[PDB]
Amino acid sequence: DASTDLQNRLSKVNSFHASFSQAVTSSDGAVVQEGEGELWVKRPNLFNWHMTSPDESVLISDGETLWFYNPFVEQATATWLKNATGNTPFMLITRNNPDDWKQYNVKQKGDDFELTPKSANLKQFAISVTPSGTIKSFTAVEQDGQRSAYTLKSQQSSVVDASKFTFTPPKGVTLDDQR
Amino acid sequence: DASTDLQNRLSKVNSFHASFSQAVTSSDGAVVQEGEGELWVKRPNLFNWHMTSPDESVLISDGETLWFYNPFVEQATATWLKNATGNTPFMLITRNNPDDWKQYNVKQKGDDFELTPKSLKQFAISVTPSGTIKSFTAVEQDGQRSAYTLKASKFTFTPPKGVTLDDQR
Amino acid sequence: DASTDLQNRLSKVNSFHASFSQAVTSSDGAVVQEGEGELWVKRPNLFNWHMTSPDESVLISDGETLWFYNPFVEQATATWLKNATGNTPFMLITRNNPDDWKQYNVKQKGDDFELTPKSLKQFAISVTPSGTIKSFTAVEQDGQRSAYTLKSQQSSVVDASKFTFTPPKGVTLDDQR
Repeated sequence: DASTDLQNRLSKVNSFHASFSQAVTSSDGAVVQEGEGELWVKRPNLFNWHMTSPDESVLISDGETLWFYNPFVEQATATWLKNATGNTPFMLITRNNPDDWKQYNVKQKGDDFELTPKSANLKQFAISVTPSGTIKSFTAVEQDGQRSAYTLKSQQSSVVDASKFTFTPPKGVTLDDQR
Repeated sequence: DASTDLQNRLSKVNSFHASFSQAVTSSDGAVVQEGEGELWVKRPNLFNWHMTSPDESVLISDGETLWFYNPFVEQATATWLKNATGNTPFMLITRNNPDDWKQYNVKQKGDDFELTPKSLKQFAISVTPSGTIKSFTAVEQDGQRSAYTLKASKFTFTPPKGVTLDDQR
Repeated sequence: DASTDLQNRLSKVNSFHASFSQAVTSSDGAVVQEGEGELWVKRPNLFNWHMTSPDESVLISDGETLWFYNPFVEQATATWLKNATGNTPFMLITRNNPDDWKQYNVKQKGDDFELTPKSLKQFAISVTPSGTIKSFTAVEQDGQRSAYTLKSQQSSVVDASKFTFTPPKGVTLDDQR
């Protein structure tokens, strides 16, 4: 019931945009880092995730290649998307693949879902999503108790020009091409 | 006996306040973060731990409920204190529970105590003979180190409006 | 093959200095921290690693003792270097010890080497044929990545004073020696 319901809710909106706030907190309650950004998702296999502060970070899927880019160390990494897995709440959300969801035991409390893996450094993921499909927040907890929490705002369902899901490494950027 | 000595020292001061500095350093020596805050402890079961810089976070036990709060993402988590464990040096210190201490092999060097789990890598706590806590450190298996140095309505919490509470109770 | 080539390149420059930028990135692409500093190495067994931003941090080997120092919390830690291990890409580089390298399966693609432990997820090191180290990265099992990029590497021999450390006044020393 819980897993099927979560999947049904995520299936309702396949092209959306939203801003986010992030807080990484150790088990003792100390903040490791806080940041902000925005994200765009177009199922299937397309996304643009951009952390804008306090440091910039770029993660984009053009449908074939998954790109990671850090402007500060002037490095990018390229991999084939087909090799990627649902290893972060955001990746699970972009894929919404039944084969991924079956690897977790899912519990539901209203709009709040908790996912605990069936085998083994994660402890559990949490995703809050309304009945109509609005993603409100998501969290990843590690075995050491560290928590990575995201809250989403201004969530709008729209289809943006495909140009958002493309990336070419900027001039002067060293590409670690694992493809 | 090092465990007994540590417990004896901790049991000397059951109600206290201190300000703290914190530094989180990875095994390669890179600083992950540095911060400051203050804390109040009143055994049994009450505390207020507050990081004030550079990012605010609150951890409070009202004696029944353990609350975590992060104003930046406006989230709070409530759990029953009965279910908490001494999984951080601060928690071990607030509880000072023999049942927690017996889960560690404790070595002593003057005021410096090192604790290794029988079943993280290790915790360290420095406390004077009179029970003044000077510092405590937690080390993970990957070598990351979290080091702290130390220098009634307080034990209550009411989630502010617009805060989303994950009530695990 | 690859491990022998990596070692051969590292053996060409035993005394050098470099400036570095660092970026710690979680598996979701979120930057945990960014920083910069400089480092000096003189094999065997001597080094001075200094982070200037976001906050000061100092890691020095005077050839016998390994020192960690954080001025903000006013703490230092001393241990015997003989007990140190090649537990980070930086330490592996300072040691360039065949006995360390053997604990890893090494793959090569031009100047890019990738090391996977036989018994941490992976380490990666880039070094030119002439011995110029360009970058190194560590990846944990949780997918968090610590990436260092090296700039202005100079093969030089600085004064021996760079490889010494005395705890400043008022710093508490955790002497594990």
